[PDB]
Amino acid sequence: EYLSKYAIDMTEQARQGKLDPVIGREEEIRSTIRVLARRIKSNPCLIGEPGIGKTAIIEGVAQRIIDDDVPTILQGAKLFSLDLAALTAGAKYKGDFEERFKGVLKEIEESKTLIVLFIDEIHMLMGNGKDDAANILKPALSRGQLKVIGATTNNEYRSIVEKDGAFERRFQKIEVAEPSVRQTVAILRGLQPKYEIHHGVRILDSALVTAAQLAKRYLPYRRLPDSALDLVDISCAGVAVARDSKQNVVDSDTISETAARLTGIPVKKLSESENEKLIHMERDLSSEVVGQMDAIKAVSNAVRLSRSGLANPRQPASFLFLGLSGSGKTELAKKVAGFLFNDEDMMIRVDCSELSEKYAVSKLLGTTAGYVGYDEGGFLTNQLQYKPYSVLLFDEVEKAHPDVLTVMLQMLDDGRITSGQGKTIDCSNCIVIMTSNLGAEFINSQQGSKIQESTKNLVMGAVRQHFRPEFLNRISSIVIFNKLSRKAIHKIVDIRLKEIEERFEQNDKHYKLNLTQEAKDFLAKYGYSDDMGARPLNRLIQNEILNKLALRILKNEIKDKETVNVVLEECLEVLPNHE
Amino acid sequence: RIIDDDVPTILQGAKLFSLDLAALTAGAKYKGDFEERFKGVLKEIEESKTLIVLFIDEIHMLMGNGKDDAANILKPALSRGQLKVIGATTNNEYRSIVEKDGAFERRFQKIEVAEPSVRQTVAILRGLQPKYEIHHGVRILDSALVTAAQLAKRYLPYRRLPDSALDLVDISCAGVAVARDSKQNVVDSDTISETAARLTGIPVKKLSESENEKLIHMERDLSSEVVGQMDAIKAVSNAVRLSRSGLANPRQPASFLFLGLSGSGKTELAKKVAGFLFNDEDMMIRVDCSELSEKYAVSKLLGTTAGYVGYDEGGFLTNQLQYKPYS
Ligand SMILES: Nc1ncnc2c1ncn2[C@@H]1O[C@H](COP(=O)(O)OP(=O)(O)OP(O)(O)=S)[C@@H](O)[C@H]1O
Ligand SMILES: Nc1ncnc2c1ncn2[C@@H]1O[C@H](COP(=O)(O)OP(=O)(O)OP(O)(O)=S)[C@@H](O)[C@H]1O
Ligand SMILES: Nc1ncnc2c1ncn2[C@@H]1O[C@H](COP(=O)(O)OP(=O)(O)OP(O)(O)=S)[C@@H](O)[C@H]1O
Repeated sequence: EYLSKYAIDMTEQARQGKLDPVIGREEEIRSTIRVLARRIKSNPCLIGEPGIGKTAIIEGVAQRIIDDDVPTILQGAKLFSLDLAALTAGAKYKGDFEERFKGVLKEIEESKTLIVLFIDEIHMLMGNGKDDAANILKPALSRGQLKVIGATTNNEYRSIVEKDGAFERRFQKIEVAEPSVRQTVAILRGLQPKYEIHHGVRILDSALVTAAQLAKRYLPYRRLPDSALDLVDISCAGVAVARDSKQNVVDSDTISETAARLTGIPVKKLSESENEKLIHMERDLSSEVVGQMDAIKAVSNAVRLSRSGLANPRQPASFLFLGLSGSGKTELAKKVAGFLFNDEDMMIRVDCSELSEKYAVSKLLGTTAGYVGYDEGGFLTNQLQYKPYSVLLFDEVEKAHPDVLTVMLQMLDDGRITSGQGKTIDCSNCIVIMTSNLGAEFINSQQGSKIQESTKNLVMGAVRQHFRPEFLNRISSIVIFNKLSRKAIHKIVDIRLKEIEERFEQNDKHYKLNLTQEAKDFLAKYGYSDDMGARPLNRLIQNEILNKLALRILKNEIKDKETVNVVLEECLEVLPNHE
Repeated sequence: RIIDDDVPTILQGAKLFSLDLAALTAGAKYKGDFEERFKGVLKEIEESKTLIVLFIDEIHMLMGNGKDDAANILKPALSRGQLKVIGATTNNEYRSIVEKDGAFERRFQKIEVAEPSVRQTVAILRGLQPKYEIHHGVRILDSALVTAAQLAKRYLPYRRLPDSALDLVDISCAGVAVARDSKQNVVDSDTISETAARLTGIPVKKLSESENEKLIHMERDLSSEVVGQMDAIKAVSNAVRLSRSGLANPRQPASFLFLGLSGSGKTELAKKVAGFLFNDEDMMIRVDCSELSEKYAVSKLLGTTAGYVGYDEGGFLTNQLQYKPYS
């Protein structure tokens, strides 16, 4: 009985129970059975992607077999899971494993009721150059009963039959696929007592639902049975630790924290501190963003939609930041990331001046099949696979070549971002920002520092001249970055010096910062041009103030309360010591 | 446990015998003598004088070399009559037993036997401590036993603890007696740490008397020959310094990546390091990374599995590291 030395008697296990319940797979089972009930080519296959119930089906049919819920032909049949050592026990001496394979088929073929094999991984037999290379040992007898149910993913399947050509003329593919979200829940429910027993915890029914929905909207690279079950099992393990520490899987908190840990995506965590969350961010940003509350609100609005689920699952929120050059809109994208992730450097960004029709799409998403370089994902999906929710930033997107600009439509809506190798990324809870200086021409009208009605349409005009309407009409919001003028820049300067103090290495020296009109004007006069915007306010602060005082610090001429003043372009700040 | 009566009386009344080998090889000429040799054993085993349990320490040496009905058939054939047999086999051998016979899997109860932890190992060593002290006429420090088990776990990965720890104890005890009785006790450090190093290599466990003539001179001499790159020399010397006494992480090789202008000594330093470490530059294991393809790149270093043209695995790494632990 060679079979008993290599295979697992699934029937015996089923006879003894020790199997999971099988949920919703009745039709895959019916099809499997129907093929097995055939006169000749009774060789069905369970085919799809990993983690979709392919072996569940077998436990299922094993149970149907035990209970005679099968056709006459199968009523008394038995089933064995083989593979494994059948191909490797014969580690030495030519023809040894071949003899086993044959002996097994002989054992199966003769007399002993109807025996059905289950091949878990038919691709492992493959037919490695045929010429007696394992899989090739079968075909001679595929008509001679020796019924067998196979299993393989579509990639594996396609590889086998393309290279072989006979198996696809001998076997009956049965599509096996992930369940709907509700069906997934039913599955999770069926396995619920298994996990509850092994971990000693309860699972809320709503946790099963959350895991099913979450998996569908969280893990694009894992099929629902495994994906949702892992969310359940991983969560159960976490709960078991809590149980042991001194419980159940909490739909909201166990699963959300587990998910937050596993991947991130702020939306899946959603903090309960509503009094401040999604409120305070505008104030935090206001300090960074002086005057331009309009941009803050535009962003904050999208952030608020993603939280609590108002945002559309397939529409990553996205903005186009138009405006006065030097407006500070890039830092805004980082400061938003600051709030969103408690990480200003979470983002992925692309320098769009590097883009050309000759290569840009591949620089962004990676090259395709047969071409040099497999840096799949290029600048972008290469990184999305690690941080699906990171903020995306397109520096000077206005300079991006129009073809790659068009590819970026995927970020804006119908979020099926793909990779050059024919793979799918899928973005949802991912805020995307693109930048342009087109609004500068209208902001520079100076008709109030705030861009006004009508003039903002002139901006849209400039935008239509550079961006296709196909892009523009799909942006969550197009935001215009206004003139800061003297009032904002006086505040920006006071603020920049403050914010620098807080981050100026250590608070050992401290500042007075009494700029007085002299230094406020220096920074606001020889700095903030409308076309340089705030860029020079920071540069003068660093080039003249932080630098000269730093040099005095290095000489140990400064001990306490540093001040700022000017010579009176010769002003150049030029600050005294503070020893 | 039987003579001490820690065994159910059902079994306690039994006698235990170590069999095989001569049991078969005593005969030769005369076909069937082999069966005649197993046959009266397999009768006397139950003939009034209690039940005798046979011990086949190496079950895997039964079954038959090409089967040949080499009296192995007597076992299954008679196995219904108790005739209890206890045996043993290596994990690897068990696989062979099962595949070769089948019936043995059905007749025997497989039992996994665990490797002890260092803590458990030391307890074992303590039990045997007096045997070695008596056998050699030397004493053993308790910390020495701890050291042997702990040290072995870290520096004898090819040998399981029940043996590795004892090898260090027995070898060390002999080292003490041997030196003594040439033309005392086993010291955790001065005897075992040093003994293991003499056996396995690992200079850091020699607990050398001088980090001047091992580290200091290293920086000087590497600097004497390699001019400039002082930064690198110190980086290596310091990384090496951390391995002293085993302070460095038990799972991480000293490791460097040398970047820089060609002609700056990126490999010359490495040779000089070997020049210091083994007192010989040629003891460095050069890995020809210049020739790599993902389809050969690993295999030439680590070799391949059975069934592939040529086994002689390990071209550059396995074949050297198995013999040179601190290369
Ligand atoms: N009704 C079910 N019965 C048993 N297992 C289930 C069931 N539903 C989901 N599963 C999970 O799926 C696993 C086995 O089912 P599959 O999705 O076929 O996994 P698989 O991909 O067949 O396994 P391989 O060997 O990688 S194909 C189990 O270990 C469970 O975690
Ligand atoms: N309205 C604003 N929004 C954001 N940051 C601002 C604003 N006004 C001033 N800043 C400050 O200006 C600096 C950020 O400037 P950057 O974003 O590098 O310049 P930029 O205008 O983004 O350059 P671009 O976007 O390529 S034209 C920070 O120090 C901000 O605190
Ligand atoms: N700092 C140095 N002091 C003394 N001799 C040196 C020094 N650097 C290099 N040399 C000599 O020049 C060669 C340096 O050899 P290598 O270290 O291989 O050069 P390299 O940079 O390794 O070459 P590659 O291609 O990067 S391996 C040796 O043959 C030494 O004789």
